[PDB]
Amino acid sequence: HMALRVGIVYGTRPEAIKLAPLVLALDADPGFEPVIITTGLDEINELFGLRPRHNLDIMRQRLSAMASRIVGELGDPLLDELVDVAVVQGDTSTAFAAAYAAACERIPVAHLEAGLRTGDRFEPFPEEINRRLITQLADLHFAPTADAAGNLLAEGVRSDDVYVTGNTVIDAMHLVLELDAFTEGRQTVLLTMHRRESWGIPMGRVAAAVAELCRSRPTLRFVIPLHPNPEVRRVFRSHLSSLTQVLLCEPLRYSEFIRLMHRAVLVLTDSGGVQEEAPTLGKPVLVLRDRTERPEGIAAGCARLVGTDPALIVKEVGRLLDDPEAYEAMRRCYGEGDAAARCLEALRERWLSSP
Amino acid sequence: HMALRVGIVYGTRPEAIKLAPLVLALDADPGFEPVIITTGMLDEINELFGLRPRHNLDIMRPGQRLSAMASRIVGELGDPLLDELVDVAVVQGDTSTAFAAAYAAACERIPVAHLEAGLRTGDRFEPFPEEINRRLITQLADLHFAPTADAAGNLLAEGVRSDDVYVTGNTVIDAMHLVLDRPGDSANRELDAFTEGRQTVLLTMHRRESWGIPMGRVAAAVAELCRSRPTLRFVIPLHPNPEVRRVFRSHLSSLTQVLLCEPLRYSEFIRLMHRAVLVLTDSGGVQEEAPTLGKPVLVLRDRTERPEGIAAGCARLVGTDPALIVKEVGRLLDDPEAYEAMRRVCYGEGDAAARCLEALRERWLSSP
Amino acid sequence: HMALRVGIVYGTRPEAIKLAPLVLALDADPGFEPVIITTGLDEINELFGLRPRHNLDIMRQRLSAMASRIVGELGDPLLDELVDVAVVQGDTSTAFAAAYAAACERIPVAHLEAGLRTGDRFEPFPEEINRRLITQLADLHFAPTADAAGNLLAEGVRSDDVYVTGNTVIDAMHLVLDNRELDAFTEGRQTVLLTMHRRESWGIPMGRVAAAVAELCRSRPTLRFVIPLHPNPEVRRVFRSHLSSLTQVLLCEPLRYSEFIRLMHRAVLVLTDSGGVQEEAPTLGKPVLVLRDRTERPEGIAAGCARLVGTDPALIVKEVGRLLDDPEAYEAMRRPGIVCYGEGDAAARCLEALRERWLSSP
Amino acid sequence: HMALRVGIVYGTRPEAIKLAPLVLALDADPGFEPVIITTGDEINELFGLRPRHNLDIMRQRLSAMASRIVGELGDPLLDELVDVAVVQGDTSTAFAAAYAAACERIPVAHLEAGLRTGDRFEPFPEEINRRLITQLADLHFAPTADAAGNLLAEGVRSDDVYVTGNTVIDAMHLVLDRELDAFTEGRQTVLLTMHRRESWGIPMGRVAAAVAELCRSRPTLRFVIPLHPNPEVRRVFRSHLSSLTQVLLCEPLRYSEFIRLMHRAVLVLTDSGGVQEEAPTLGKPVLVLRDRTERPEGIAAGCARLVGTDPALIVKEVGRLLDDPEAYEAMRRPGIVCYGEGDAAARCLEALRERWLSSP
Ligand SMILES: O=c1ccn([C@@H]2O[C@H](COP(=O)(O)OP(=O)(O)O)[C@@H](O)[C@H]2O)c(=O)[nH]1
Ligand SMILES: O=c1ccn([C@@H]2O[C@H](COP(=O)(O)OP(=O)(O)O)[C@@H](O)[C@H]2O)c(=O)[nH]1
Ligand SMILES: O=c1ccn([C@@H]2O[C@H](COP(=O)(O)OP(=O)(O)O)[C@@H](O)[C@H]2O)c(=O)[nH]1
Ligand SMILES: O=c1ccn([C@@H]2O[C@H](COP(=O)(O)OP(=O)(O)O)[C@@H](O)[C@H]2O)c(=O)[nH]1
Ligand code: NA
Ligand code: NA
Ligand code: NA
Ligand code: NA
Repeated sequence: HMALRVGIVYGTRPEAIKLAPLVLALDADPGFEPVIITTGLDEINELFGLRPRHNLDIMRQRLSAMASRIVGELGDPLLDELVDVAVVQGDTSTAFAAAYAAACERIPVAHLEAGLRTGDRFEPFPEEINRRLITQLADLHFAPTADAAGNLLAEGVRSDDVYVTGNTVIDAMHLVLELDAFTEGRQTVLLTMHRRESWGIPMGRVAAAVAELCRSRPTLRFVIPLHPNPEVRRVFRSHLSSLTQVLLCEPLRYSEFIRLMHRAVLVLTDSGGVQEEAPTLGKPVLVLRDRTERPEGIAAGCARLVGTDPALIVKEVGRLLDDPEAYEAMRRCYGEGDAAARCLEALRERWLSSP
Repeated sequence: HMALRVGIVYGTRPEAIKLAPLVLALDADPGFEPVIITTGMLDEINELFGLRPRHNLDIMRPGQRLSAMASRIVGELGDPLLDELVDVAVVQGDTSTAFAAAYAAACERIPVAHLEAGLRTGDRFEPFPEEINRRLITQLADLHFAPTADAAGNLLAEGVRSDDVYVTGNTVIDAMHLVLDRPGDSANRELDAFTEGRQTVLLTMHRRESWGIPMGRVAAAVAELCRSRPTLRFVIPLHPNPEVRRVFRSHLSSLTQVLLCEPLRYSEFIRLMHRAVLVLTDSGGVQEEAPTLGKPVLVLRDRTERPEGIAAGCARLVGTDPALIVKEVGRLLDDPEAYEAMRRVCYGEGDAAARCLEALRERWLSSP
Repeated sequence: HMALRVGIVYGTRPEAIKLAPLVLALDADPGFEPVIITTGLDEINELFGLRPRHNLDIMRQRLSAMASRIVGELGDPLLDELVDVAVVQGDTSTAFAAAYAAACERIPVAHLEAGLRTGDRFEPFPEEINRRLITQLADLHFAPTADAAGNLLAEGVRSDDVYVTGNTVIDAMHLVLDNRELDAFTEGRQTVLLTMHRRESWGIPMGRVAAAVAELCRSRPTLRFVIPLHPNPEVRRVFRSHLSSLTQVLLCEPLRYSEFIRLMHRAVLVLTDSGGVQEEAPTLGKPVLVLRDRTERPEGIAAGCARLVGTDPALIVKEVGRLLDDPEAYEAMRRPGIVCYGEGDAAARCLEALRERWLSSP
Repeated sequence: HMALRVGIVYGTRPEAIKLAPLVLALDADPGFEPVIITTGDEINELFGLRPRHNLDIMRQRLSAMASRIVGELGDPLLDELVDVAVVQGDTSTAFAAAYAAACERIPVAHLEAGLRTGDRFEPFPEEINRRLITQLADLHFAPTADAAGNLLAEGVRSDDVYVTGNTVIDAMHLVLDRELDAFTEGRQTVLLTMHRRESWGIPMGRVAAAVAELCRSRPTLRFVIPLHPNPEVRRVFRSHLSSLTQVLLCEPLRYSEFIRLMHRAVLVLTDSGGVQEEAPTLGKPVLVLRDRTERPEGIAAGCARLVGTDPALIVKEVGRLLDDPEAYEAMRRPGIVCYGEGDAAARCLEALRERWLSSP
């Protein structure tokens, strides 16, 4: 019996984690077959049982060269694997270039995690322009919130093409629910920082803030899983590697990482995923950015913008550690953890029905 | 002294004609320098308007996949844009060049302006890829030169800030005016001989979705009208594709009432449109040009991105139904009341190049 | 003003000579534009004013590699030049591969010099199979004789697709009838013209023909031979090694078409395995002895203009002697009233066929 | 008679200007033949430089560029029968070309040798390039005694170091032999050039802000700003200053036009290495738009002052020089010569002749 062959295209850990619940749902349901094509991970592929049919070796590079290669070369594997529908996730240059490649072969596109907007043009670049381009290419939009759905309507998308499914990152969290020795019976702050526009001086300022807090509060601990880039590792290592209050880590497997987030007293991050995951475990989030495409957590008081100002990070972390009223004010946004299923029903409704 | 270096990227006759007025204005004004980069019939238009390309990427050929073409423009346009020290890039219309070039410009953080912005059919991926290209260019462009208020509205509906939209009108009107004051370059011996003191219908048809059977139906309609009306003449400049030429040639080449032509130089073509009693076309350009010369237009399509001419009664949808084409052409030839009902500016005054310049100056040649 | 863009594809001197009249006619008539694409000549291009738009550098080689490249690469130039119709000539692997390439792009094909058959399968190879393949690909067939038209009908071609136009090689002859040393050598002597090039005759059989020229030369001191040599070092060596000492023989480089037709006009008779020369020589009333065991030109055989002689030296000697001694046998091989292969207006008749087929509506 | 075939390798305007005097001297003297190989036309035409080969390598990752020059420059050096190669300055070309020459056992001379900031990999890769070229070169043409000292400190034998001065002074003299005049005529004109990559974005914005404040405060003051050919540099200046008719933003100027303008300027703001050498030689005070320089000679002699990208300090420092004629004359003090007399090409030739056209 005919399965809808659903192309799944990603290049990065974040995309893979958010797409994994949808791949698993597509694999479980007999009406669909997931066909994974990567542009890049093996740790996450193993954890969720993702088996790529093809790996283009494109990402290492100028944005134009990367986009050129994906547009040029993704058509063939999509045609060879007899893909009926392609799903791309998020704001990546892969999601955009893959969606354009799909459109060139008249393969309909669905967009997982659609409608997030900062409101500031080409800020960040190229993520903000990618979302707006994918938005025009996609036939179907899986919005994580009503706010996100509104942003799509404002860019001319028909209401019938938008499903508020919530975020699959919540599904993924639920599927995974020396580090213990280090955290056991201590107040532990979890920090991740990776955004390219923060590399160098601004990361130094955040590392300085962690240092000031550490000396001021001998019982305080930090765990910092480092983004796999030698420039990011060097700024943190050169600022914090001597302080035994800080445990610098290699990237953690998603299970180990979500477990650690569960034990943390609060979370400092510029991650989009962590901004969605941490509030769901009732951990206050201080966002190491000047803007966010996740204003829901800001408005609800789950999360506060803090940027890369060391004085403000120190103040804000202290406030939450000392004053339990301010702490509880940031605990009670992004879906129930059944988003994969709601995506499937949207796909079934759109491409597995007749009038 | 520092000039705003304005990149001008096109691949096709239609783009070149619409961009020519803007290139000329940029060349005349000392504050700007036009830098033409082509991705490509064109040398004729380049010569007529004095366009001198700085670079010609040899990317577009007849039998190429859309993905391969887009891939090459995205891959290769960056370097010439950087080497020529381009500050701002202008793309025109709905072409896959305009989209791929705009994306390439954006990758190098070169701001983009879109000439002829906001035209919409309202039907998704219809036609493909023109409708999706417009929507993609719309998100890439910092500045939008809309030809009408209707077009400006369509941009607002896709989330564009009002301050980024100028209603400049269509540069195709500028271009028309620049070739109507040029009778020597417009003189065509055999065309004049064929039309002089005869009722002449002008027909152009080129849209890919109409190739084969539908063009055959339109050629059948021209045949029926010709035999029924011995004094009636048709001039049909053929799109340079052998499959388009074969359908018209095989249906009409024996009728001496029909003159099948090679593509005509823009001057010769506008002159002919001026002498025509009415126009049958699926062309976007001709739908803008013909009403401006007070020629009724029958549009050989099921939809248009140009509803202004429909609403004003300048133009009527006719599709590729031979019965309806015959009826509609007859109506206009016999009944002078129906004819005058399709004549009276829908698409601007012919000063759009200048209005574009003032938008560029305002946006990228001013400081707080 | 709409011109039918007519692709002209060739790789060799023989194709170029036969296509030149058609190119000239297409250039003269305003309804058509010739678009030449070569797979290779400069001498012939200059003589007839042929100006190639593209030169693919394909022919120098295994048949499969050559065909593969033409099939692979000729489509693009045909599309770029906006060709409406492609013309190929004769039995060459270029004519076949080009016709297939044209057909892949849905470009209709016309075949110049269509329907010649030996009647023996894959003999010669690949010429005989090329003709039969081109025959199925072509929409339009310019047959040079009624016999050739019949052969096309027998392979299932519709009568309406066959025009008996005659051979353009006769047009080409007339266009060059409008050399110091050659005249000096022939002046007041009985001169035999010999050309031999067929690959299946290389080595021993050419040696036998060169032996026959030697025997005839020693036996008949007043007899002269002019032998323009095919441009291949193996062909040049067999003739040079057998005849370079005999001052009765003038071995030549390939001659410009004008010089060659002039020489054929002065010759008393012609020995050849050439298809072109078998068409040209009878038209100048020169008896032809064909250095082959078969011909695709049986019209000259039937009319007595030409006789099969093969590569048997005894028979060549006998047959050349017969014609030189006995003026009754000589006149029996001249029919200067009758034309086997057309009147020299074939280019025009091809144009009217193209106009009728692709520049009219029902 | 045998000419020493001297390879001349460059990829950029700055290298070409500094190498031009040496090429001309090599062309004039019959004992030498210059063989130009570029890795990159106005400058070539102006000085009559005729490249024998143009590798099309520079447009890109540093590793890919270096890899290509190391890989491919050997052949043209061998084909042109080069005996000795000269590289100039701190460019990745000068380094990769010098390494390529060394692989073919072609001796290397370094034009403009020994300039040091003293701060490691700052800037990158210029500072490491100088130290690598320094170990590859057999012969070092130092522009000052300070520079010669830096070479001795990195283990170079004293006999391999000639203090020749800077060829940029020669080049200036070779070009001192309409709208710009109209704009400057009878006005106090500041010349500003700024191009260093580490200053792109915010810091350039701060410098453009300083030009704006000075302009509004001093209606008679004029600025001419020839813009580095990069669209990000052009945008920051255009977006800050294009409305102020006291500022004339320019395209890159031909070397002659540029030196003429510098001659008419009252003072010079720059992060350029070349301009820091040229402007003092025309007695124009220089405010250096950087936090460090490889040219401390002008700092020490008072010809030039570090100013960085702080708008308050640029405003103060430009004002000081415009108002107080004592501070102005303190930055022209005739007597000390920081970067040579303009005869450096000749002194280079005598070093080449001495080293590779003599026998014991
Ligand atoms: O050591 C780590 C750090 C992060 N994450 C996961 O990585 C995702 C997002 O990290 P990223 O670097 O992608 O930031 P983003 O691109 O989402 O802004 C989230 O799902 C995290 O739970 C992880 O598994 N291990
Ligand atoms: O023989 C012709 C036919 C049309 N045009 C012009 O071509 C443009 C329209 O181009 P086309 O119809 O090929 O494309 P479209 O405009 O439909 O996108 C208009 O300005 C016409 O006046 C021309 O110059 N010569
Ligand atoms: O030295 C020569 C020999 C032949 N031909 C001409 O070449 C053509 C035939 O060439 P070939 O015999 O190689 O080809 P074939 O006719 O056997 O296919 C005929 O038109 C001859 O008139 C020529 O111009 N010069
Ligand atoms: O518009 C200009 C700007 C600079 N220069 C010259 O360029 C050289 C310095 O260029 P740049 O500042 O880019 O290089 P740097 O010296 O910092 O390497 C000097 O000799 C200047 O005279 C020029 O001719 N025109
Ligand atoms: Na399944
Ligand atoms: Na101008
Ligand atoms: Na002609
Ligand atoms: Na010399």
